[PDB]
Amino acid sequence: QVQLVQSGAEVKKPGASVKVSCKASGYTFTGYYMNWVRQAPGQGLEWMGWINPNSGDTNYAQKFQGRVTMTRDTSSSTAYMELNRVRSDDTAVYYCARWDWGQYWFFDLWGRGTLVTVSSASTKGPSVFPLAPTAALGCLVKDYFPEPVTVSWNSGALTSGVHTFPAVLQSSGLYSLSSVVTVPSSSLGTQTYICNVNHKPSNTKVDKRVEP
Amino acid sequence: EATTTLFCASDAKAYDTECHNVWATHACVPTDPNPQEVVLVNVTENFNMWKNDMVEQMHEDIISLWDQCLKPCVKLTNTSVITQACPKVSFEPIPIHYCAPAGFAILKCNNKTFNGTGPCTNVSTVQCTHGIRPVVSTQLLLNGSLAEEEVVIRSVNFTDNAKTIIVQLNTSVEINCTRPNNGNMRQAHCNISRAKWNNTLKQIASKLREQFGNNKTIIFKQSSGGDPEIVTHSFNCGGEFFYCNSTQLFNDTITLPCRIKQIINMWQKVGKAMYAPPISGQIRCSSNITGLLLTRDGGEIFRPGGGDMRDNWRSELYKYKVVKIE
Amino acid sequence: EIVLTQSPGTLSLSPGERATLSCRASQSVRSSYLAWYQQKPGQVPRLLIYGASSRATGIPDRFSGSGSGTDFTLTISRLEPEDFAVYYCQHMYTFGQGTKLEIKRTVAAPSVFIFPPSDEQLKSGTASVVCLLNNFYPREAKVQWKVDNLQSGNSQESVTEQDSKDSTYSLSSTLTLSKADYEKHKVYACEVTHQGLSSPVTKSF
Ligand SMILES: *[C@@H]1O[C@H](CO)[C@@H](O[C@H]2O[C@H](CO)[C@@H](O[C@@H]3O[C@H](CO)[C@@H](O)[C@H](O)[C@@H]3O)[C@H](O)[C@H]2NC(C)=O)[C@H](O)[C@H]1NC(C)=O
Ligand SMILES: *[C@@H]1O[C@H](CO)[C@@H](O)[C@H](O)[C@H]1NC(C)=O
Ligand SMILES: *[C@@H]1O[C@H](CO)[C@@H](O)[C@H](O)[C@H]1NC(C)=O
Ligand SMILES: *[C@@H]1O[C@H](CO)[C@@H](O)[C@H](O)[C@H]1NC(C)=O
Ligand SMILES: *[C@@H]1O[C@H](CO)[C@@H](O)[C@H](O)[C@H]1NC(C)=O
Ligand SMILES: *[C@@H]1O[C@H](CO)[C@@H](O)[C@H](O)[C@H]1NC(C)=O
Ligand SMILES: *[C@@H]1O[C@H](CO)[C@@H](O)[C@H](O)[C@H]1NC(C)=O
Ligand SMILES: *[C@@H]1O[C@H](CO)[C@@H](O)[C@H](O)[C@H]1NC(C)=O
Ligand SMILES: [N+]
Ligand SMILES: [N+]
Repeated sequence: QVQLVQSGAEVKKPGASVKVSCKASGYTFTGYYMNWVRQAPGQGLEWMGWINPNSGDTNYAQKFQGRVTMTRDTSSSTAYMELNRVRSDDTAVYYCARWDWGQYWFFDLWGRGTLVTVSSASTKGPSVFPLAPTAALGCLVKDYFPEPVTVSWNSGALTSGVHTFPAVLQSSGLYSLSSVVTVPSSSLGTQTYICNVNHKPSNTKVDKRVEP
Repeated sequence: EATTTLFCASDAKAYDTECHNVWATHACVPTDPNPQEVVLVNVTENFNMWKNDMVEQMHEDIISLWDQCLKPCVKLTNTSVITQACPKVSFEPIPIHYCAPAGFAILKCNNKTFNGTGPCTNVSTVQCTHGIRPVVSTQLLLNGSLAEEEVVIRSVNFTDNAKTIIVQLNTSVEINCTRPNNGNMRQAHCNISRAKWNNTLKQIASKLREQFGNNKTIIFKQSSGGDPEIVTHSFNCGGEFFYCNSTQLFNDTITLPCRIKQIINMWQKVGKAMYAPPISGQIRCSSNITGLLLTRDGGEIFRPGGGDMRDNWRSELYKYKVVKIE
Repeated sequence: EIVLTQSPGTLSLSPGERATLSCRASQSVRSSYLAWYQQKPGQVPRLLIYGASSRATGIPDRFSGSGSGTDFTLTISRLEPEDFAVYYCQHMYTFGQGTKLEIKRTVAAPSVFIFPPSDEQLKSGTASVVCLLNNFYPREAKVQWKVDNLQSGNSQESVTEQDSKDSTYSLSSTLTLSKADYEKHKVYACEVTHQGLSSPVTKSF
């Protein structure tokens, strides 16, 4: 219904080749340029290239020339981009936009985004540790890969006062984050607390308990 | 039948280090995916090459290109002097499409034998003009557009001798210019076919004879005098300016002598400019001659013209006019 | 070799006051190839302005871009709590470094807490003690780790986004070390420095 649907997140090793696909459905595919943009985690945007779907002529930036190859498929109304010699610097979220030729330059449509992660370590599940104690109480999601991790409290029952901090990459290459909450003494003594850690890349559901 | 601001468009590559490509990436949008060429039936509209705003727009855009993208180390004017740095870069003309803005369109006369001024029988409207390589040349025309049918002559007034006469070539005449490395680096040369040029010159002479009925067997000669930019065949090749002597053309395998000039009369303003030393090695440039800029000596004797690059853009923008939708 | 430099680096303003972000380009850029996007934390960049000075289809009226030449300006009058996000300046292919915008608020005190490492963690071979500064506005507080009388090179810190409810920040710093060296020492402390704090509060165990 006029959507730019991108592929799912991918995990790659140094030196491999990555290919993310941007399928557009709802509008005329051939009549509009397809641009590829990437954003590193916590940095600014960077345009990588675009492709003319009607004729197939592409354009890339100097930084990418040689190792990025863009293709399009008119039959299925999709546009693929490939990037060789992947490196840790390429880890970023790749978006695809649609520009209809005109006087002004602007990105009207944006894809949901595809997360590409490049590192040496392999896919590993998280290790949950309790941070026991108005006081506070939290959990430590240590040594996990890739980045996507979601933390809930008491199966979504607890919400107020919760703070989930952005993950930080450790020297070993495995990420680590912490989720803490503020709780008065009465509730901490009469009400039990538990951390629900979901790491979908590894299909890892963890339910840990926190007590004084 | 109005005029407004146009915007350039070209299929430029953002990774190439050719000067033209740099400026195009950050001053011209890509090419229109779908070309909208509509042939209007039974439409009569008067075109005018010389009082056209598209020419001045293209002239302004090119001026900025050369400046930002081919900068002079030392510029000289009667009043002032400006010194700056000029980094050596590559320079190979690319095609440029000058599109009309949203809300306007371009009327195109689709008949080869159009004099340039007057009504056009068959006109077709296009959203974007075809790619025009912005080549700066003196006397000769290069990397240009050929007349589909036959050679055509265009001018404001054949009666007034001062007005320049523009000619669109019938068949592209190839010219191969190179400065080989041995010594003296200025010395260079261009090579052109003798028989092919003689035939093309005879064809233009026949067209000129048709313009002036009685057909007095005329002969061409070198430009009388003035700055060397108009007297000699000058053009930019491989980033270095070449001032080739066109004495042999206007009179085996013809070969012209060339000389790389550091200081030249710039066409942007009234003044001079200087550039860095030349590059050391083989320089290769092969272009297609597709017309000439000639003027008439009063009294028919014809001598090469040029110097004002606005005429070159007129030669390429003769069949295109910007107008408002209905 | 064209770069668009967005200024200021980080702007701080309160609701109701008009804020102006400036985007300067090295070379004199074309007049109609300029656009401005807004990216709210964790969402796709939204197209605010295109053509230097023109609101895109549906963009509210209060937004207004203007300026030509090398200097451009994005103006937002009557700031609402939703407009506080990241703003980027884009000319064709080159994006700007970005401009982070913050909601102005009164300085708040950092609720400093320190948590020991779970016994289960020490059984693995490593030890991670956490020091948490919760709810404090300035964003420039410093957390120093000192085993009694100083550590360095092994303390990872993370900051949360601007809290949507009370417009305050939260910071968590974690210093991981081996278990043997943990048992060797005995006095661990977390010092916190913060404007709202008259003196550097030190919480330790
Ligand atoms: C009109 O058309 C010609 C191209 O279609 C163009 O050609 C030539 O010009 C350039 C230099 O201006 C040469 O390009 C160089 O090639 C060398 C050799 O690889 C490169 O190393 C160098 O850096 C640069 O690319 C062209 O190769 C030459 N054409 C051919 C077949 O060699 C004409 O110059 C242009 N008309 C005018 C007035 O410029
Ligand atoms: C058109 O050009 C021809 C010469 O090729 C000339 O005879 C004729 O007078 C011109 N008509 C107009 C309206 O300029
Ligand atoms: C063109 O020539 C005619 C005379 O044949 C004259 O009426 C007219 O003024 C001339 N226009 C120009 C620009 O010379
Ligand atoms: C230039 O020289 C001749 C024509 O003058 C011809 O071989 C060709 O067009 C050019 N030479 C090469 C190697 O391209
Ligand atoms: C010009 O083209 C026409 C054919 O359209 C032909 O009669 C004539 O011989 C050609 N002259 C040259 C130099 O090509
Ligand atoms: C061009 O060549 C002819 C004869 O070689 C000579 O008379 C003339 O002075 C030359 N002009 C230039 C600018 O070299
Ligand atoms: C050009 O023609 C003149 C005679 O009209 C002659 O003196 C001269 O030598 C010729 N130049 C060449 C290169 O043939
Ligand atoms: C400087 O002097 C003359 C007259 O002032 C002028 O025509 C020329 O274009 C200027 N530049 C020169 C001679 O380089
Ligand atoms: N073309
Ligand atoms: N020149």
